[PDB]
Amino acid sequence: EWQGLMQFTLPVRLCKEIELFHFDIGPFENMWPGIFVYMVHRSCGTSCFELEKLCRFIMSVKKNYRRVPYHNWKHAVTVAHCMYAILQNNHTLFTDLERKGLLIACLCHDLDHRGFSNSYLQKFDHPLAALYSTSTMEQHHFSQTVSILQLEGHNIFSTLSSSEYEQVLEIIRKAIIATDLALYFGNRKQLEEMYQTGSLNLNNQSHRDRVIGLMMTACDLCSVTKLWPVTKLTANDIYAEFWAEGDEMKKLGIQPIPMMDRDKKDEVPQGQLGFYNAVAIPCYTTLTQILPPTEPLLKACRDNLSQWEKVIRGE
Amino acid sequence: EWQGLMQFTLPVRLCKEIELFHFDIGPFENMWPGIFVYMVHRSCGTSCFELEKLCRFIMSVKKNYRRVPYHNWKHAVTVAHCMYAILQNNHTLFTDLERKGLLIACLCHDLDHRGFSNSYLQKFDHPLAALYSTSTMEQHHFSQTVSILQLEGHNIFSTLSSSEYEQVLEIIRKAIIATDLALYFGNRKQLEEMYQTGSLNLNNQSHRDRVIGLMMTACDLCSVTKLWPVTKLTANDIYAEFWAEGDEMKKLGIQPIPMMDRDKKDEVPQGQLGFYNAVAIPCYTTLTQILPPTEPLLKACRDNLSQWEKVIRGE
Ligand SMILES: COc1cn(-c2ccc(-n3cccn3)cc2F)nc(-c2ccnn2-c2ccccc2)c1=O
Ligand SMILES: COc1cn(-c2ccc(-n3cccn3)cc2F)nc(-c2ccnn2-c2ccccc2)c1=O
Ligand SMILES: [Mg+2]
Ligand SMILES: [Mg+2]
Ligand SMILES: [Zn+2]
Ligand SMILES: [Zn+2]
Repeated sequence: EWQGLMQFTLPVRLCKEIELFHFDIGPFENMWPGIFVYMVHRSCGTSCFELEKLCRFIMSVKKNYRRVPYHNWKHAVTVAHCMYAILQNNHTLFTDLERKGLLIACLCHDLDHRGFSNSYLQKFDHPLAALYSTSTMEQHHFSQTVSILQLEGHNIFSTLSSSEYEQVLEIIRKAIIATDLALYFGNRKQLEEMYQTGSLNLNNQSHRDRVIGLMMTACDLCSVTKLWPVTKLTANDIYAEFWAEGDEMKKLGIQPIPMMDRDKKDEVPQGQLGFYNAVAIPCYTTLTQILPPTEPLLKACRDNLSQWEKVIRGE
Repeated sequence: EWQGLMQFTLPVRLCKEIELFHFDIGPFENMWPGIFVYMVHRSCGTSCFELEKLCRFIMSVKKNYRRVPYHNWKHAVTVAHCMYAILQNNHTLFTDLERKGLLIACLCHDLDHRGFSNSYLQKFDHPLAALYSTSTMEQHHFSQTVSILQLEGHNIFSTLSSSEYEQVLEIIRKAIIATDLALYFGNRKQLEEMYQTGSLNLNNQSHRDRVIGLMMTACDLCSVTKLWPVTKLTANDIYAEFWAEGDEMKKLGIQPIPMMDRDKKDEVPQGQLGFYNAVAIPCYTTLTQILPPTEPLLKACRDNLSQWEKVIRGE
């Protein structure tokens, strides 16, 4: 398969549309691997990786996403595309290494997800929770990334100096860890403070790591920034996973939280309203303040919030 | 009328156009019966049906389509033409009996449609729903097909062996039942799994039946695969039917669903995008995987999807 990927060319119509935040990859499944190649080439340059290695890496990444309702290969590519659009719109704020690192980190950020939350694994003493006591799945996702990199002919970072190889793995590690939404709340609070006091400094590495973290959250959640019908269908996939986790809990005699309880579908519109107000809107608001060209993400999120409000009022 | 049909010759300027998936029969109403004869002849051969019986059959089928906005004679011929194009592009795969059966099934697949959904007939205890509890209209369509065959001078299959006759009727029965969209979702999910696990085997009659079922769906929905002006205009006919059904419900003091509600007219473009993502795209995607020459249908579906997005966005 990776050999066919090498001759792929993005159709011209898509070349225009792919640059836009609202682009939905959904209708183009056969093209997703080629879309990632395209994005890496446009953002990082056509000789950034050896094509054969990049194509082998991409195909192995795809193979290592499971056929679960939401945390699947489609999700990986959707998140990578949102990152592409953020980077393209803020290109010179980030180094070559950061752009490479972040695109790869986005593609890999949910590798081998089994459709269960960190809370579930920790509460029910899964072996991954023994290995990774905090940010359990996210450490596993980074573990999986390194594991794929070290496969025969898969090492896309082979030409880097050791120093730069270390830097990029560290960029990738931090970015993947930051997708643990438990970490987002504190991150966003610190950044909002820094922005209000006028103290945010991108040349300050700790400030920089925080901005990158927020970008990762923004990308991870971007299904809430698509057109309404797309956002609604994605919500169905997200809840399919939540409910399947809740069902496992009920078998072990434990009441799930409302969002994981399929007997509480009525509260979904209000659940979505609550998530947009407490998580999504704040995320894209802070992002827009730090990186103004990302405003369309906030606008789109606001549009979908409005749609959920309509659902609540009776439509 | 059936006599004048026997003399019909398709205009040469249409001999290449008619082979294209995106061919629109729209401008050629007086030719529709002759177009069906032409397609039968090229696909099944001028030998397989006695011309007079075929011509009488076609004319009785036409008269048994009602004057409804969408499920009318034009839709019958449109669906038959898409099947013709699938069969012509995959000519090794299907037996003589299958090609015969499938063209006939498509022409007859909505016979005597009244413009009401199965859900409606079942909800309001229509006699047809008392008779056929599931796939209500589709069982009716098949029954109408058998009734027409059993008219004097109408049995186009009279020269088949007793065995061939019951086989072809079963092919038609299964093909018409498959056009109940309620059944498509499970059919396509099964096929996707079979393809993905490499267990799909066209020696297996149950597998053949599933593939034929998907082809039927693909042809039934093929208005979403025409050039944009044709697709857009057909969408009006479809909603005219949905809305008349919703209106019939209001008259009875009963609240129709969003799709049936003419007060949700402004939401049509969003509803189309939803339908394309949830139904049409997966349909033509799976079909293209199983039957690569059907690829132009998926390509045309994607093009119309982007047109609906542009409508939503106000482009
Ligand atoms: C109530 O509705 C929702 C709830 N959560 C949600 C998810 C996770 C956590 N969590 C707490 C601690 C760690 N993780 C909390 C949450 F609230 N996420 C989404 C959502 C919208 C788009 N991606 N995304 C998503 C993000 C991650 C996983 C699944 C879905 C959502 O729509
Ligand atoms: C919202 O837009 C649409 C919705 N449906 C639609 C239709 C049916 C069902 N159903 C019946 C039973 C279970 N489910 C669900 C549906 F969603 N069909 C079309 C469509 C596009 C092209 N043919 N075709 C069509 C197909 C069949 C009937 C009418 C129209 C459409 O455009
Ligand atoms: Mg994750
Ligand atoms: Mg029908
Ligand atoms: Zn994710
Ligand atoms: Zn039909």
